[PDB]
Amino acid sequence: SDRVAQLTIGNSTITTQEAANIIVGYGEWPSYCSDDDATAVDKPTRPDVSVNRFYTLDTKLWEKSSKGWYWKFPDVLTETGVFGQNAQFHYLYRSGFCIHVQCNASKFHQGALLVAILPEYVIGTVAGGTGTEDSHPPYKQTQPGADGFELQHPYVLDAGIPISQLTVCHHQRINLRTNNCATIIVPYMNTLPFDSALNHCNFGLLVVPISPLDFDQGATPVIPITITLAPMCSEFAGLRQAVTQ
Amino acid sequence: SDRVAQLTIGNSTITTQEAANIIVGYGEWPSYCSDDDATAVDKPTRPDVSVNRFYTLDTKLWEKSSKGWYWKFPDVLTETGVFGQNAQFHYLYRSGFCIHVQCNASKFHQGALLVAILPEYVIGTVAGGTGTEDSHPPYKQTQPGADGFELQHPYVLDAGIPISQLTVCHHQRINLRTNNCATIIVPYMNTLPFDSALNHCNFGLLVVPISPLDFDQGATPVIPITITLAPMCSEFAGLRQAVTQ
Amino acid sequence: SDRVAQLTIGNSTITTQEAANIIVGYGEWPSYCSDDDATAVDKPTRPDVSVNRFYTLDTKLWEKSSKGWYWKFPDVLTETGVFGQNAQFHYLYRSGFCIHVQCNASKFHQGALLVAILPEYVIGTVAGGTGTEDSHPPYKQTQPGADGFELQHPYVLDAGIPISQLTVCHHQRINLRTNNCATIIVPYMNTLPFDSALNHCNFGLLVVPISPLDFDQGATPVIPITITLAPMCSEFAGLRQAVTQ
Amino acid sequence: GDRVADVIESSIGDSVSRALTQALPAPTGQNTQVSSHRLDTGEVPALQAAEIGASSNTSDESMIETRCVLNSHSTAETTLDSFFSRAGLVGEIDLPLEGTTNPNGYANWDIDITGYAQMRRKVELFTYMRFDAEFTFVACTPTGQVVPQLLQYMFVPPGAPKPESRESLAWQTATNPSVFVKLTDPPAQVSVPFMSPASAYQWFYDGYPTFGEHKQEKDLEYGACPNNMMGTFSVRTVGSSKSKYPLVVRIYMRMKHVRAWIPRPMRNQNYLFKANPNYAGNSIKPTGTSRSAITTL
Amino acid sequence: GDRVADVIESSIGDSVSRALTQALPAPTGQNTQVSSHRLDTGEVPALQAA
Ligand SMILES: CCCCCCCCCCCCC/C=C/[C@H](O)[C@H](N)CO
Repeated sequence: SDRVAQLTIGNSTITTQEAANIIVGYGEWPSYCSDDDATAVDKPTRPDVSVNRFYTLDTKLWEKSSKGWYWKFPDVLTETGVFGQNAQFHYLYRSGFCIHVQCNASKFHQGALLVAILPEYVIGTVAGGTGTEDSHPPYKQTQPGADGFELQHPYVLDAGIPISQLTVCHHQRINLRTNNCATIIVPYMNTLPFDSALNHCNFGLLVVPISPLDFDQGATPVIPITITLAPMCSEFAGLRQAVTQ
Repeated sequence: SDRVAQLTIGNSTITTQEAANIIVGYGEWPSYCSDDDATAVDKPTRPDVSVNRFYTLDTKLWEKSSKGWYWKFPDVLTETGVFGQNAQFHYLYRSGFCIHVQCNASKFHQGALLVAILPEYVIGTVAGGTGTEDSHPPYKQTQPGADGFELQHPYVLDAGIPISQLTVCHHQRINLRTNNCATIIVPYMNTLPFDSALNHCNFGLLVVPISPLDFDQGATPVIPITITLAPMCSEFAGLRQAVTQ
Repeated sequence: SDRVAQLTIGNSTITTQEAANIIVGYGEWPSYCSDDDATAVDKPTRPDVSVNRFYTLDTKLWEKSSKGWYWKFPDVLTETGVFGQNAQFHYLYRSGFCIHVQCNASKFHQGALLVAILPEYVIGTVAGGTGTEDSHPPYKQTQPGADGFELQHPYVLDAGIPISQLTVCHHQRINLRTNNCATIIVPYMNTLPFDSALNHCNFGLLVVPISPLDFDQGATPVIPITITLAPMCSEFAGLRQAVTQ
Repeated sequence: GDRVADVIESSIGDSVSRALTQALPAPTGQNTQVSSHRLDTGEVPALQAAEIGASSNTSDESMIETRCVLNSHSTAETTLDSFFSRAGLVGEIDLPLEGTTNPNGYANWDIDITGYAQMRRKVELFTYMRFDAEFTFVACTPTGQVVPQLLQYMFVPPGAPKPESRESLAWQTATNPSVFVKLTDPPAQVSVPFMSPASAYQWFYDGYPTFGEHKQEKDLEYGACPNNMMGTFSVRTVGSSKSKYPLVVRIYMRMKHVRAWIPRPMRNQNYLFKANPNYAGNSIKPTGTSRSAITTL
Repeated sequence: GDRVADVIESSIGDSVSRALTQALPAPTGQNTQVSSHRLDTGEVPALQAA
């Protein structure tokens, strides 16, 4: 009644038998842009099923020596399917998301992952270590795509802010003795009603082990983490040639 | 509410804590012979509790190298209890059945059995292998009794018909990670309202491993399969001396 | 709905996820002394939350070679907290109890404990073995306190009465494959409405393994048994200096 | 008109935001109610599933025997007005005579309130904040001495010409707003509106403003939002000649009519730069104090 | 008189004994009733938790 879930959107369907629940972000479900909030006058295209569907990015391995990974939205879908063509062919973009993270393990495995949504996850750097260099992150760290990027210092989230207060955003846990899926539903969060998908990323998705993975020699040592995500209430406006960046 | 079942008929009672459900065959529960369908005029004897009760035949071992077993009904009860005396003392016979198959294993065991009811399971033979000999099965293969018989070629069910289409009859599965009992309720199926129990067998009961049993060295290697079955709505007519065959 | 329980009394709270149920002793919940049953005329003090609360005594280890343990009530709380000061400062005492026994083990552990309440558990002795000596138990065997005492001959309960008929009193079982807590609620049982807590013990609490503990080499071999108990509807009367015995 | 059934039975164009929660009034702290003992099964309020990502709904009425407490403690001082409507240093401008800082008698200050840690860590608790403000300029000598000098505080919005000198033509303030004050007067205090082309300022911007390739040259642009570049503050000594007093202008901003969205983790590391969440990676300090062991104090 | 709410809403002094059971008359042994066969799921009266 609460540990089982089927998520159907589009031509896609996820099953889970070992769920917790669904987190609906900031108590707002995704919606479409009202005529009061809108400023642009062009008619937006609303492709219902060709972009609002579950996309599967890649698979990270939870090892003992893991530190964490982050993915930036909507950068993860700007080279993938029909979404990443409407987003390149258009200038404006608006959508929510349903993120769904998968990690399966046995009943003889232990560990926990914090799966959180951090809006406007701006990436800082070590500043040379001494704090004198005003270094900056390259493009393959702020918009790393579907491959994601490995956190160097996950205590401060590579932004000088503590991981411990990160439950103030959306989150779930994947505790392997309780659940193997983490489902968060995110609305469109920005000061503007639409924005560019290639220049601006609305939020980040952190997957950090707070408790480390452990097992005894003989069990399956490959414990994959798979990110699977669906746009929701997508909208595109301002059509011109396809530019990638 | 659905994994637990108690089957009470007669002086007999089965418990199961790890069931699937009960299969009621061809959507017909067993019944008694109506006066329109009847042709014989003698009054039949209807012994309620002395023959309609659970009988336990024997125990087959599920090994790694198993192929399958079949049992023929009502031949399994023609030498057993009060049923197998009323059936020998009479000429005519009518009954349904509740079959119940038992296989227990741990949570560290894996395997599947197809437990199916095949009406008029006529037994063919290899025909010499070349197909030139018009060989025939002996009596200890077509009516093998409570001991059952081991399938030689379970792909064709020793009748030239594929195992894969056998789910078109009654069936359950015993998947050891889900269930340990398989309960099928069969009505009387024949072109006639009554028939001989010693000459004619109405259906067969196949127990075939589709997925093979596997376990690691240290677990209980003896995984028994036990057949347990109850007549239902039994009826006998035409009384004379007791003949066995 | 029945395997989960939270017991809240006072400033104390117990959780259990693997319970059986609660045993309410002799179908009587604890109560206060009525004016018809009362004979003493002094006003009794009824301290609600400072004595009616869960107290944790000690921890016995269930080994292979165990025989059993007993604890005597209210002797277990005559040196503990505010109860054991009101009981020393007063002469009269009346209370029920909620006993709660804890033993945790894995799913690869097996064993059973009988957890029973025996009123007026008078302690006999071996009488020299031959039965000629009219020996007597010392004070550190009839009132052993929170440490409890190890049964010498648990077949006869060190009183000449069989363990096998002990289910006629209150009891639960701790079967490690079913439950890890045993909750019994006992009313005040005596021929008198009040009595001394230091001289008279109303009942005993037996914890005996009927089935012995077993595990394979590698599992946690320390399986503790913890006694945790709460007075209920306590009442004290007749105030004078604090005497301990 | 719509004819096919998938279009009639469609949720496309549902602009109404479906909210799960509703804001109720909480002028006081919640009162405590009387509780007694509980000795049943099934109802177990102490046990939670924190994997859900929610917080515990357990109260003290269910964990202990409680009394009635009629609370009259007000939640009025935790509002965002009461927390942010408190003037703090956001800027400091030095106008010396000799040196390098501003040796000509004018000074331009690009408006950013992220140069002082005590007001910055208060705003970076949120990612979006919309407010009107009240700026206050406390002018004085290095020693704190009040002197007889006239100044001109010109607001230079974006696009308008910045003054290249004290004798400049931008100082005529025909359309830009300005304030003339003597240092002998009370500090100038003006109210400012919400002046963003967006619906709220944003202290964190996960993105670039410009299209194109993003090489190591134009990596400064990471994080820069032009919706927060509200322009320039300019100050001069009103005069054709050189002043005789050194000067300092200190700027204090007070927010009013505040709205905020999307709380964040609070900064635990020392800031280093303006509009840059960089940190010293070698000298990473833990968020709080430490111990010798976990069983002691 | 009682004023505070923890004292008004108190079960202190409840002298009445709360009994779960009730004694009913059994002058004879219980009669046996007619039973038939049962072939369903969920209802399993032979299985207990001792
Ligand atoms: C004599 C007139 C002077 C009036 C000057 C008032 C300037 C108005 C600006 C107020 C708004 C400040 C908002 C600043 C935002 C942050 O600094 C940016 N995100 C930069 O990081």
